[PDB]
Amino acid sequence: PIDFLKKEELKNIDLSQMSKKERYKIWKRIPKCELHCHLDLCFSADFFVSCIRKYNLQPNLSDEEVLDYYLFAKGGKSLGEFVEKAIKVADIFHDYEVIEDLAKHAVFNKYKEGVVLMEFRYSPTFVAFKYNLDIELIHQAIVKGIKEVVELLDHKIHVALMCIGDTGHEAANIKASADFCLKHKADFVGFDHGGHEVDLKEYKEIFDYVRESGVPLSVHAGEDVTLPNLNTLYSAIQVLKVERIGHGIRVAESQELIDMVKEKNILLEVCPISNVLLKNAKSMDTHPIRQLYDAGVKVSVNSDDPGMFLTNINDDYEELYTHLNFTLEDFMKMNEWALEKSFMDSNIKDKIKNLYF
Ligand SMILES: CSC[C@H]1O[C@@H](n2cnc3c2N=CNC[C@H]3O)[C@H](O)[C@@H]1O
Ligand SMILES: [Zn+2]
Repeated sequence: PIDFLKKEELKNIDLSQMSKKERYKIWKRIPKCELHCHLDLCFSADFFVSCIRKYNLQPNLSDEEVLDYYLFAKGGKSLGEFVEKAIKVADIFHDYEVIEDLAKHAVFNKYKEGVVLMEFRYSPTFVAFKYNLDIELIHQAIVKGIKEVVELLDHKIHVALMCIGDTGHEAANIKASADFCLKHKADFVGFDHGGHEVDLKEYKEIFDYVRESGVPLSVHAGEDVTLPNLNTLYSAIQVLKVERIGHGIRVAESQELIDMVKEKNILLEVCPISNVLLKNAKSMDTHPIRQLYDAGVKVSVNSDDPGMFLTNINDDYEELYTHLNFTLEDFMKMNEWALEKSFMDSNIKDKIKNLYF
């Protein structure tokens, strides 16, 4: 099915001749390596509404109202308002069946979008808390859902998992999450922190234990523009010794951090639309990915939470092309960096490079 663009062919495409719908056929055929996407918040509008109606969760609400009430598609005030609506959305984590269904839906849609390498991340405590589910059984449902789809797809998309410890919901427990990550070392390729952006320095020992056991780190940092300084970024880099940074857009505010990230070969996982919708960037026109890219910082393109925003990865490419003048060449380059920085087994990484790059 998917006829992926090859580096050789990029000179033959003239995007300026195409309508938006048309450019979408081009974005889909970019062989995409996506590093930053929350599985637990990865769904289409049709899937989300089906889940609400399945459990008769909002019988007083029309479809439009459900989406408005639960999601962030029209954006909101801050990372802070985001966390509060994420909590409502956990209304869908009703049982292990819907969770396995979600994993299947999410993998299948990434495949249809032209994603070839997909690292999903999820927070066990976030999925479990609402209906007090068992995290072992949650993780089994997700694993089984993923394996079913990839095998059905004759492994045309390669998928791995990262574990998230988080801050912001009632059952949040970073240590529990790290222990769980290590117990399932076999399934998890990385460990992350999300939710409220805190300075993770105070969890140094937990992150050192994870990292030293052989599980690399990529934490959310340098996202929230309401924080008074860049302490969280310094801690991620110097204390947690991360290999990648979720967002990292505030690196753009500091010449010293730009130098440090280049010097340390750290990649920033940029989620452009997420940044605009949470007001961490004024507009796509002024998004720091442009400045970061031009300064020599390694960056990749990510969707973050397709369910909360009601977008998919190809929306992010469209925005980058349209508002910030990125080229097909840039996109192939960012995707190869992302493959290079991926936490997946290197044999798998070799195949993908052979196949697409
Ligand atoms: C404490 S609830 C917020 C939850 O939603 C997750 N999250 C989803 N999208 C993002 C999240 N966390 C932090 N920054 C905003 C965005 O990247 C986070 O991992 C956490 O699991
Ligand atoms: Zn994220």
